Amino acid sequence: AAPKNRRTIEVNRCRRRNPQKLIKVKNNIDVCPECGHLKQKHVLCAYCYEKVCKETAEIRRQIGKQEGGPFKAPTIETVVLYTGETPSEQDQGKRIIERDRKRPSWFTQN
Amino acid sequence: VKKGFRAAFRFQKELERQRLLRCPPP
Amino acid sequence: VTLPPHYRYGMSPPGSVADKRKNPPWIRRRPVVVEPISDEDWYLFCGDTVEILEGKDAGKQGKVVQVIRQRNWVVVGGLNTHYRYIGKTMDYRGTMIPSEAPLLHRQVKLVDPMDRKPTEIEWRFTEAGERVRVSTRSGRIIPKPEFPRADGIVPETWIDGPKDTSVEDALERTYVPCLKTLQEEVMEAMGIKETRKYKKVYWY
Amino acid sequence: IGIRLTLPPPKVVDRWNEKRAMFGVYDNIGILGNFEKHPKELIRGPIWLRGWKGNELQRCIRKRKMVGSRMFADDLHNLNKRIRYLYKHFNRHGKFR
Amino acid sequence: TEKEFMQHARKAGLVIPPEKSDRSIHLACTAGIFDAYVPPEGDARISSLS
Amino acid sequence: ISRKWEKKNKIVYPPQLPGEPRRPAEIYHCRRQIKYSKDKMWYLAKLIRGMSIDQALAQLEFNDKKGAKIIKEVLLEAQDMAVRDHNVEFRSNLYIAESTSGRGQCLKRIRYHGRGRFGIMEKVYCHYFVKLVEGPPPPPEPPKTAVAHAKEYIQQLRSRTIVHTL
RNA sequence: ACAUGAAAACAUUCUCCUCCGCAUAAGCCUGCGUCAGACACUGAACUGACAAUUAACAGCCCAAUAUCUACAAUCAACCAACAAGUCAUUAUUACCCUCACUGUCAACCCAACACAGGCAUGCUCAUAAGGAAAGGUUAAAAAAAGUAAAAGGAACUCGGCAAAUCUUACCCCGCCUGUUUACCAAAAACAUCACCUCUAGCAUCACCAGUAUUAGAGGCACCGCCGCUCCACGAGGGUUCAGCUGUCUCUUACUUUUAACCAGUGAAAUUGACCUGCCCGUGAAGAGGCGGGCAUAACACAGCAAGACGAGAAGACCCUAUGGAGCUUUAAUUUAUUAAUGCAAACAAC
RNA sequence: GCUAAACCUAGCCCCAAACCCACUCCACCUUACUACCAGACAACCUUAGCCAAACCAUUUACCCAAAUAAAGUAUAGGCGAUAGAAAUUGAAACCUGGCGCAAUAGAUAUAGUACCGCAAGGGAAAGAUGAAAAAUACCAAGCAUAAUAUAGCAAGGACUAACCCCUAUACCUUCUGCAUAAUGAAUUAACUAGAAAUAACUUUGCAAGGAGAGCCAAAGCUAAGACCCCCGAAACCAGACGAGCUACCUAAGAACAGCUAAAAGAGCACACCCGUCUAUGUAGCAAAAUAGUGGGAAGAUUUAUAGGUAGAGGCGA
Ligand SMILES: [Mg+2]
Ligand SMILES: [Mg+2]
Ligand SMILES: [Mg+2]
Ligand SMILES: [Mg+2]
Ligand SMILES: [Mg+2]
Ligand SMILES: [Mg+2]
Ligand SMILES: [Mg+2]
Ligand SMILES: [Mg+2]
Ligand SMILES: [Mg+2]
Ligand SMILES: [Mg+2]
Ligand SMILES: [Mg+2]
Ligand SMILES: [Mg+2]
Ligand SMILES: [Mg+2]
Ligand SMILES: [Mg+2]
Ligand SMILES: [Mg+2]
Ligand SMILES: [Zn+2]
Repeated sequence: AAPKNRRTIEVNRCRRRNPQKLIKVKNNIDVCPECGHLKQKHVLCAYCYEKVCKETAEIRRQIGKQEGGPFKAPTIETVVLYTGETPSEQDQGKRIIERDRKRPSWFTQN
Repeated sequence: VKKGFRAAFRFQKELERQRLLRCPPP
Repeated sequence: VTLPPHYRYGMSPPGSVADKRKNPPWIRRRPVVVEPISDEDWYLFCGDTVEILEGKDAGKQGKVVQVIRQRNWVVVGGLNTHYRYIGKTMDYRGTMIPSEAPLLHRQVKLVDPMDRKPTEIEWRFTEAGERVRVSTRSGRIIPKPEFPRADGIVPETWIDGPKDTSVEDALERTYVPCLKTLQEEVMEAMGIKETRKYKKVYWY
Repeated sequence: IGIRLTLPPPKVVDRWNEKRAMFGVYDNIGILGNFEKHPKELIRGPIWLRGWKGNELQRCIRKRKMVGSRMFADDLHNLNKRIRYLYKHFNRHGKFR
Repeated sequence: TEKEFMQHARKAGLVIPPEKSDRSIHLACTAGIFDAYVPPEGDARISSLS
Repeated sequence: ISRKWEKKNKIVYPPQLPGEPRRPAEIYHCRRQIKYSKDKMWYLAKLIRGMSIDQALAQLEFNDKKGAKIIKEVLLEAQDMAVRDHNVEFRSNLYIAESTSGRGQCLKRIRYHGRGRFGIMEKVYCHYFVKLVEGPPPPPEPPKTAVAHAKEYIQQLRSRTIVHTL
């Protein structure tokens, strides 16, 4: 089926500028208590999630380098250690990962 | 470009009238 | 030498980076009408002091540094100069230095070296037939000013290099005219002997 | 759109140049010269358009009959086609008979 | 259809005019003072002692 | 082409005598030749229209549309030169006055169809304009109350005359 | 309307597919090598610059004059053939210098495109090689594909079309076999062995390097009987037995794709202007626009196809044009053309 | 305020005058632009048709070499549409031109390039600053600024007041008659269509004469003014270009697993060739395809390369 007559700009304005066609204002936006960047109430903060992933990626890079080959998953627990750190009394018989960095403040040690 | 002068002259007066109406002098 | 038929000459030399950007191969602008001046009639040369007639600072004399015969343009160093910013970047404001503007051969007039006043000049021959330019009023000889040659060579301070032929060897003559070609003279010089003869072929 | 936004450059006409100041001179040479010359002989222009007038069809035959042998091959072909079309239009078409 | 823009622009500043040219930019003034003059300390008090 | 928006930042007003109040600062900024539809960008421009600069940035940051990040950078650089070059004291004391989109220069390409047919597709480009005015955003117009309807109806009844007579 | 399998240290690993892959020829001509300047920063199948494919493979050959060359191939041995075949020399003279030139890349060719099409040969017969159907979400209608189903089993329907199952018999037509309307007809149409009719007594480009058992032009369509039957066969047209099944009684459930929402890119037909309601009447005879009544804040999304005599090719169908074209002929006007005779010319022919 | 809008040159047309170009080197008729072998190979021959006579068979103007005049006369002609002489008469001359065009114009031309077509062939679009770039304001349409409030060819009469009241059946064209549900138009800009002086009329000059040889005249003769459109077929003929698709043929090549059988234009069944039926698709992946189901598949089979048959024709189970 083809249009019978050309739709006027007045009709198009009534349709395109309809209230439901407009973008609704979001009221679930708040500042992150830690870094001060905007975040949603139910969504993790972009700044803090991304900085955790980069540290996780660095540790995982150290994981593979110490691993040195696929299909060699260890059968023991793993604990990451930073500069100026020693194995704990409960940290025995578990794989040790050495990070050439200072332990982050948010990375609380158990 | 169309050769002629009267039409361009008439148009110039019309634009100046619009310019006068756009911001009338004190 | 790749120039469009209606190429416009500018301050930048043709083929330069600025000229290529200003005048792309696809550009087609209106040609600029220039009064034709014969080679013999032109009397403006580099290094000549010229008194400018019409300008923002009239009555001043200066030496022409560049001449453009295609547009009858004379550029005088330090005269008729506007201002522009050099080295403009997103972080630096730029360096302000003057820059000259073209002047027509009719906007300027040659000056008498002995009398600081513009004069009209005509071309006249000397006693030996060498061509010079003689002014209309208080006629005298105003020769072509000595100017640095384009290649930048200075014979007065030239030193021969390891691959430069000496003057005596270059100028001495060894050619003895005769009825022999280059090939046979060289062949007998090296002692090459060719007993076999060249048999006749058909040419068409 | 369709009109210039600036005034055209003014035009200067010399009403007293050589051609204008002496237009029409010698047009009465026959009357005042004992009829030794005709004003038609003063006509300067095409060979087939000297002291003669006619419609478009008549101008085509006159050009073909007098300078047709000297025309270019393409021009002669176009002239022949023009005569054929003009002959058909004038002798077979029109409101009046 | 094949028509496109004229996006052939190359970034160009004003640094060096083409070399091997007789014409060169004429400078009217120097960049900075030839010799730096260090003002003596206490010249404000010397102003009072005219 | 026309580039009047850029020149709107070069107009200078004469110095103001102490008698007259403070003239609020205004900044005209625009980004040209954005690979986006002007109709699609219109919705984002209307959304942030009339709101504060920082509230607009928060709304644009979490919007999924591609044009949202383009306007977000445009608003950010508009706020920068406002404080730096336009004598704006507080960078958060700004509100959006007008935001709109205009059609840019577009190319024409061929879209192939079946049976040897074709259709002329268009690579749409658009500009985005924004003006920032120093000061808190003006309050929105309150809804017209019932008493306002009452007086208006009375005024119409009181403004009627005897027509087609003396 | 179009897309990118998954996780991740972006090292790698995992899931799935191959009816593809490699090479050669043909074709094309630097067209995902390096550096720099839907998606895209390293962005890149875009632009600028630089780099490259090295001959043994292949292409590019042959002194002259005479003179030789009956016996296949098919493991070639048996056997059995017809359609009778795809490969050989010698005599004499002449003759002794040698490794030149070109092809060599790629994700590539013809299809207007990075097109589900077309495309020769040798290997691999499932890969040792080559690839990814899902951008994300929801699981409405409607549409497409697939699977399952109580009881019955063609009652559906022009028709057992489809699907399931893996059946039998009969009639009509055409011997079989093959061929055609490339793009609406694959047949009963055409060719076809066999049979019948007509014409021809013969050299040096067809017939034919042949000669009445031959050749050419045709009709019919084998065989057999004295116009008619008979085997076999047919994606040909009808009928039937049994079985089979969602064809149906009477539909239901599930899966995938389209679908709807979110983000990116983004067409086409169509469009006099529209502020585009219902009933009855009227009217160029079928009214949203005229008359009389009724209804009536504005506004988007998803469906529906009654109307807008809806849209798409001056459609098809009948009439006109002192408009065309194809075919036929005892339509009209001709023999210029060819052949055969007569006369003249020329000395039996030309 | 955005897509935009404006510009003056590039150059071209018609005349006058005057008779034009074609070997740096090297390569270039073979597959052109390819250094270097025994040949014989040759050009010349009435144009037709559309069209007009309202069909048509007959006929139908096409520079032929001095303008004018004789003259549209003598003649020719289905004596009709139309064609059309000669004798005789005899012409002037001083470019340095334009009441020609100005980027949808003027040559197609920025170029016979890009691009399409096997080939012959067809064939474009466009540029805009300034003395210096070694100085880098207002205007079509469409939108935005600024969506919408009962009711209706959207307007008019009005009114304090946008609407509310009353009145009013869009334009052109074709027909007796169209709001018509008969055609055409989405909108804007530019371009786009009435050509001729026989007679007659009007106005000057002269006048039984007019006219700058010829012609007319029983008030006429000379001069001037003023009337006759655009696009569109199916067709006909002449000369070239096409058999890389397809029809057929020639040369010399290649392919056909396995099983049953038998030395089969045999059977089942891959590769491969074909395309019976259904569904999907219908501007699609595709100007004929995909999925499934089918026929053939050692033969009148399929297929790669090179060559031949060309339109008054070829080829054709
Ligand atoms: Mg195609
Ligand atoms: Mg969709
Ligand atoms: Mg999806
Ligand atoms: Mg059942
Ligand atoms: Mg039944
Ligand atoms: Mg079936
Ligand atoms: Mg068959
Ligand atoms: Mg067919
Ligand atoms: Mg038959
Ligand atoms: Mg979308
Ligand atoms: Mg007829
Ligand atoms: Mg006819
Ligand atoms: Mg087999
Ligand atoms: Mg068989
Ligand atoms: Mg059928
Ligand atoms: Zn945070």
